[PDB]
Amino acid sequence: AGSIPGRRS
Amino acid sequence: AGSIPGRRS
Amino acid sequence: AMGSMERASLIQKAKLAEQAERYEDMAAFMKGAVEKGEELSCEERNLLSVAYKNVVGGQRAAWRVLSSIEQKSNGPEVREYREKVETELQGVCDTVLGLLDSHLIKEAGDAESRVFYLKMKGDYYRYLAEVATGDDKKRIIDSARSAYQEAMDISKKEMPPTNPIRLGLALNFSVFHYEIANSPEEAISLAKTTFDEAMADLHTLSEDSYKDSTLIMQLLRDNLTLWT
Amino acid sequence: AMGSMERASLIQKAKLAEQAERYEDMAAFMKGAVEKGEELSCEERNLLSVAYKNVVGGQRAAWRVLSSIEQKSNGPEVREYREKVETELQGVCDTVLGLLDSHLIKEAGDAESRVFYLKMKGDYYRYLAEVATGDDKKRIIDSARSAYQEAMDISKKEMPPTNPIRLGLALNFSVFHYEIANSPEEAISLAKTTFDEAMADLHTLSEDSYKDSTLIMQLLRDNLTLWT
Ligand SMILES: *Cc1ccc(S(=O)(=O)N2CCNC(=O)C2)cc1
Ligand SMILES: *Cc1ccc(S(=O)(=O)N2CCNC(=O)C2)cc1
Ligand SMILES: [Cl-]
Ligand SMILES: [Cl-]
Repeated sequence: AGSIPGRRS
Repeated sequence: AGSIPGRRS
Repeated sequence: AMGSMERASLIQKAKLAEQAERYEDMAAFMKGAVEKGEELSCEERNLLSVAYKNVVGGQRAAWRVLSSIEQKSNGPEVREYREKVETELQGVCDTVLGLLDSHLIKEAGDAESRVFYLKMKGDYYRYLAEVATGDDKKRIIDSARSAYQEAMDISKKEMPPTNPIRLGLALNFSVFHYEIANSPEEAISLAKTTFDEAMADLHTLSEDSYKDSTLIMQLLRDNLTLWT
Repeated sequence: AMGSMERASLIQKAKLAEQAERYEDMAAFMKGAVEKGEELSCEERNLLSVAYKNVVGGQRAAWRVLSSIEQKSNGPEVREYREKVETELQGVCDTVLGLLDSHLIKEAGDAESRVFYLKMKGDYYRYLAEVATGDDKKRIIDSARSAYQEAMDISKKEMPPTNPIRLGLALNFSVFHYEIANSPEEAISLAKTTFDEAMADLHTLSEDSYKDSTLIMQLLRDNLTLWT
């Protein structure tokens, strides 16, 4: 299950 | 030009 | 730590640290910028979130590797080192939560900023819940749930169903239900309703907004495919 | 920092840190193990080298990103942040060099260990040379060259031409000639002679040793293809 990666602006 | 990666035991 | 550096210089350096993949530095620059006391712009909020998501993401990945080795082993070394990584992770989550509580959330009045910060609060309590054991787990789980629920309530009143923050909030709250709260049916329901309501609003969007919303919709669909 | 932890526990934790991709922790565990004062086994020397190569490799990649942005820009922020990363990188190289000087090299009597540590010494002076400017550059370059040359002299007397450490030493010394010493013809010569002399000794090897030596030979060939 994936959350928002959220790791790149 | 590549040196030894050397980053994994 | 960053009290002597100008706000604008901290923001500039956070952007350079992202380019250099120096995420601990990025997070420390953005902590310093928050501590200047001014509200954050949209771009600055995203820098803060990217920095900490990368820091805590590496910690979580390491904790999962160590926890897997520890479970298979069941000397003190694996447990001791898992505990060290766990404490570091908890400290980062507590730092982010402390920035949100002092004073980003209370000063956030527009829906876009308040939802963004409440989603962050839900996320960092969720990361605490991932490593929590017992009744501590219960209160931490409820803190995540309460932050996500307040963000949801605002988002549904104030944002269109395609808004990317509204979509990412719903995605992450559905993961919370599936992975933390042992509520897979609530996770599936939320992901399906969120996807369907976004689909029906795509016609209102520009080409660029369409691309932003459909990217997150595909993440919802990817979870639904894994869960059903 | 690690004075109260048992040597064997530091080594155990360095292996866990590698699995978790926690290379700063790995390097701190292996520094603590070196500082116990005993010589390192072959496997322990490789843990020390892997840990620091990963730490300094991330610093070098960040320094190159920042140096590129700084050169294109030519406020103080890009230079200040490149300088901060540079100082951190220098500090890590000085720490490794200090472990080699106190007292890994002087206690290393077998050719395998002495060559390994002298190659490391050449490598970390080479990383210092990458960021050095001016006459500082000259003495640092000569320190790299002298360490690599002593390692080469021992390796050619004491190891077969297929030995992986001998091969990796020659590879990295050829990169030194090409990238640092402005001696591309010496780089090409060394890589070609090293490759040819290894090829002629492959017939003596087991299947597993053949695989280890040919992997490094291909790196020599890859550089020769880029340089010719
Ligand atoms: C939590 C979350 C929600 C949406 C995104 S994003 O759509 O990838 N995007 C990041 C850049 N600026 C934005 O406003 C949204 C990321 C995370
Ligand atoms: C510098 C260097 C030379 C050779 C190697 S390796 O052949 O990949 N190997 C690492 C594992 N144990 C060894 O003895 C050699 C790496 C680096
Ligand atoms: Cl406000
Ligand atoms: Cl000895």
